[PDB]
Amino acid sequence: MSAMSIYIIFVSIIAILFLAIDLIFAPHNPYKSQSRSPFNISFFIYGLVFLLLDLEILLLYPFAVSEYVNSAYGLAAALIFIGIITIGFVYELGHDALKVH
Amino acid sequence: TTPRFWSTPLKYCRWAARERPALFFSVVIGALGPVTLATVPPLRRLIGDVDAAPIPLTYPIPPGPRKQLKGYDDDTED
Amino acid sequence: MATRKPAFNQHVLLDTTPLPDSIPKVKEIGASSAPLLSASFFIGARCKDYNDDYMQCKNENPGRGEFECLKEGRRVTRCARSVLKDINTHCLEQFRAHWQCLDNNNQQLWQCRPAEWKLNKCVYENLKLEKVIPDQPKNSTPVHLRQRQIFAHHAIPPWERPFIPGQ
Amino acid sequence: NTPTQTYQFPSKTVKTDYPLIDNDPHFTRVIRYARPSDYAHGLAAAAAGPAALWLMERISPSQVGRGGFAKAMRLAGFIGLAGGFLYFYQRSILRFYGMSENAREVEMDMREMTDRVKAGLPLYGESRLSPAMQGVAARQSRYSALFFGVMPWFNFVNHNQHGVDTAKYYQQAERELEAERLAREQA
Amino acid sequence: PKDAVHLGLKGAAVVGGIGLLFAAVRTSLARKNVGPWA
Amino acid sequence: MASGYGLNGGPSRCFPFWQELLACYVTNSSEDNPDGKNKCIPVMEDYYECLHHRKEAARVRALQAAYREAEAKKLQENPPTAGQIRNLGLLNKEEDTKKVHCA
Amino acid sequence: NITLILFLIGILGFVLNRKNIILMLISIEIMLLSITFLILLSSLNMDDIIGQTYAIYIIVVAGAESAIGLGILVAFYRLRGSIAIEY
Amino acid sequence: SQISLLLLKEIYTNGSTHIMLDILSVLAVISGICVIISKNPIVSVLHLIGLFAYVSFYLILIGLNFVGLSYLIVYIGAVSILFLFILMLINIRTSELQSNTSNSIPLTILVGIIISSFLFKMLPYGVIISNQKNDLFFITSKIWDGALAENNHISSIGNIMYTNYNVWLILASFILLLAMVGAIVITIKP
Repeated sequence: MSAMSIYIIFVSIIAILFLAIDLIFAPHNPYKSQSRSPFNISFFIYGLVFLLLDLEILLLYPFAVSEYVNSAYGLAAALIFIGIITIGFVYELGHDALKVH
Repeated sequence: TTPRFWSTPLKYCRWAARERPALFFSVVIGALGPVTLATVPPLRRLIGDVDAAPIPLTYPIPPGPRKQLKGYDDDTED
Repeated sequence: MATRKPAFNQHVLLDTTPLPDSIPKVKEIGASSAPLLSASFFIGARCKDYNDDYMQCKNENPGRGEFECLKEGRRVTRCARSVLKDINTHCLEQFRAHWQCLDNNNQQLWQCRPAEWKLNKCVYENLKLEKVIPDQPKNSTPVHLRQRQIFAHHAIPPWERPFIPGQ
Repeated sequence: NTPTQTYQFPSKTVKTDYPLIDNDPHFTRVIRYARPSDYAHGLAAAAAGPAALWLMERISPSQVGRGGFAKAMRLAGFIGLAGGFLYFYQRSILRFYGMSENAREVEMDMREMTDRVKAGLPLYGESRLSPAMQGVAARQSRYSALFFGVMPWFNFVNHNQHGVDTAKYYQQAERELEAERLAREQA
Repeated sequence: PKDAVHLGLKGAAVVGGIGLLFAAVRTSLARKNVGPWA
Repeated sequence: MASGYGLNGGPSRCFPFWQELLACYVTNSSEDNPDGKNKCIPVMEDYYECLHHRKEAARVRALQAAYREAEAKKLQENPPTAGQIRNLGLLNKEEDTKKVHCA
Repeated sequence: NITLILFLIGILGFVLNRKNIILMLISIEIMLLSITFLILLSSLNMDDIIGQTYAIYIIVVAGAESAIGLGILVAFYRLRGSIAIEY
Repeated sequence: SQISLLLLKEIYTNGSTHIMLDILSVLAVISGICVIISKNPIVSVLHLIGLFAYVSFYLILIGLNFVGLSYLIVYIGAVSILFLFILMLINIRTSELQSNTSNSIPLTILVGIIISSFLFKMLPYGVIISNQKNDLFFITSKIWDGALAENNHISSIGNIMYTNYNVWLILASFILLLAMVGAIVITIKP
């Protein structure tokens, strides 16, 4: 039985005990349509730009653990990839889709 | 008021450094990569800073024919 | 038995059947990882040619290198065995100091330079074997001959000196 | 010193009209072997872009605001410069491929490459890249100028995989290394 | 010679099976809560 | 697979079979003789066997049935225990090594 | 075989669905994950890093396609107010 | 008369139990079924996230750590957050999205039999080796020349990702570029 496997068990057991105490000892009594409004496009845009930018960083992590072998040739294609994705970031900034003002 | 880059490029760069520093120097920092790629390796060769050879990442098979060795044969055992 | 890295193994399978008598018998090396790491450059000194020959034989016989190179396989065993007997005859104390240091130091050579310098001097003046690392940068001192090791957990005593052969 | 192996990599053979010089010539060879008409054709091609945009403006005005046309001309000039330069590069590299008349070039490569043999130089130079990485670079840029309408690429690597048996260069070098000796003996 | 009855049964099965498939699409595309036994 | 790049940074384990299949096709098939590619049939089978191991699986389970059939017929008066087994070939356990090897 | 069952589940999403177009996007994501799962297990059996590389590009493309589809759905919801088909 | 083949349990250097692969497989199908039968689309996405996790954990346990962690970071961490964002904002009545699943039951059965029967025959022997007395056993050994400097999977990908196959990387960048510009153009006021 590995340390990592035991670790997840113990951390989950901690959460169970805390739930157990409050669900066993703390007093309990059951004290106990809507309107539709438009939502702000900014929140979709935050998640959008996060997701695409988070995908681009993931594609660079193999490069950071493979630099010795990639050498000059890998760096060129890594730089080309970086250059292409920073252009799309320039589009995101320039069009103020983060609602700068 | 706000300068235009294609009209007066030097004045624009002065305004950008003072008025949009984060974006301006980000463009400067990003440009230093290619600049150091074009300047430092040339200068290192001049000053004798030679690149290290690659370390082996596979068994280094010798080229050419085998050496026709004699020694440590089965008669040498025990 | 494939070279795939196992992930759910729970058992080991052993076969007791020996090699057929048609194959000459060689005694296997009885040294564990730390001693033969501390003897590796001395094996590489005496046995380079046989080591290379055995790997060239296998490259000459793709897909069949195991079966067609057994005799050259046996010669590598006997040459490395000769170095380990030789060191155990002339340098046993310094041998043991180095690999016991290595075995306590994650088998990292830059954590045991004083013991290595002691053994390299002893091996050189008994068996005339030199540690050699190909293609080290010429402008710098070779890393294994540097007084200070940047990555050593214990700083190195100023008095302990690198062994340069022929000094 | 013939290396006894003058064709070391399986190369793609392509049916063309003129002899193949180099299926992956170095960027500087393509510039150096360019003909003066290549500069003429490339410059005129580059100018065509902004000239076409200017002509559309004069005959069919865009009705753009005050500074809009200057911005479009700046982008049209860059587009023309890119397309003009790629066309210039293509014209020269097509002779290296043997896809266009190349007699001046076949002579020049024979002249240049025989000279390196007599100097003991490597035929194509010395690379900082590993041999395997040279193979990857060679297999990426070989015949790549035929794809310039979609993707640009240039060879900036000193590899040895150029698709041509190199025995001819070594034959030419020792043929005149002997001639230069006989003249020295006759003196 | 061949068995007309045996071969005819296979013919009914192949195209009846396809008809049963088209029957399932009509049932799936029904608007009212009719059920799986439609 | 056929790429030539395995999981550990080395070449892929079936690549030599793929290289030989391509080698057989290139040098035996041609436009003058299209039927030369029939020589590639056994090499293609070897490449499919390296990928998926069907024939090897069929052999090993056929043999294991026979092995377990014969192993039941014999009588094991004193089979080696796992503790003795774990002492095989160890520095100071000559008794257990002899017992395991039945020598 | 698990990948096969997962592909069925994504397939059945369309069969069991008359009015929920959000479930339509989810079924496409289950199918893409099922196919990627199959590639990954096969490349482990065949000792091929290219299969893992193929999986990484499907993840990137699936992520980029989810971005576009959620964008198109937002441009649709802005004019409509419902993602429900009146069936 | 000796038993030449010997089998015994491994003490340390043991390895994980294949039983855990079975629990994860049923958790994936249960969560997967819950995705397409859940009434509320938000709860449907929660079950989908659960499905991503089980597949991700599956990949980690067979040794595919980098790809498995990428699923957690990218699909759970980014894609499904974007899904929960939009769903949790838009106005949704569950009554409007619930159809009579019983009308789909025979088509469900038929589609399952037809598709599974055809698709299963396509799977190579590797994936179907351990699913549905004479059980076969995988055996592995070591090499030394192959293990001189092992790469982790992320380093093996990085070796070829930017050089040998970098056309794929360029193409993917263009798709990411197009996705960024496209999703912005159709959603925001200029």
